[PDB]
Amino acid sequence: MDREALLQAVKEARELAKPRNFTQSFEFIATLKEIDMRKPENRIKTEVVLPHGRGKEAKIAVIGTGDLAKQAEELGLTVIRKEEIEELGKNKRKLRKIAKAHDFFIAQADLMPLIGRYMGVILGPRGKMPKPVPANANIKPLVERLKKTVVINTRDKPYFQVLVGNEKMTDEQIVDNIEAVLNVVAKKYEKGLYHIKDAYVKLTMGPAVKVK
Repeated sequence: MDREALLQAVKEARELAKPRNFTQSFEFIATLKEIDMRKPENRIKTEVVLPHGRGKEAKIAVIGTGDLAKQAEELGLTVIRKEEIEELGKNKRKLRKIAKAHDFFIAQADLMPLIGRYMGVILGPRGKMPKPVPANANIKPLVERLKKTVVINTRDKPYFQVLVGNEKMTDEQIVDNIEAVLNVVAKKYEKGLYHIKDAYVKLTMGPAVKVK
């Protein structure tokens, strides 16, 4: 909650985890108090751009045509073209694969009824419904932000768990990310961070370490 307190949790969390054979990731967990999650406005479902990214960048796919689809192959992104929509809504083994492999989907906005009608049944249950952008939009600002974005989602339990970096970034960086996440809570409720009951940090396979 104060920075050195979090530098300490981060520090300790790295210390307590047995090195396994892969780069673990850091999760931040917080439980809330005195907020009624039966009121739907009290729930959090927000996107945070983390100041230093996630560890490994979010894979983005672009559904569109024209220059939207040229800008997407110039930035190195998966392009699903207008002619493929129907072909993917009928081949659900493939579609399922594509939804597993990408974190975010951006789509030419006028194509959102087709997308909805053919891919919506797989993309919407997984929270992967595309973001619409005008057909003539500049997408590099958006692609830059989304490569560093995480979604905080409580649903109706009073707690959340977010990715904030990985074992290859510095403690200082993990705490700056964690602060970007605490700033969403600070602005959601009137009393702000008064509502954080307990905060924990933890590696992929490492025990949770309560902050303080």
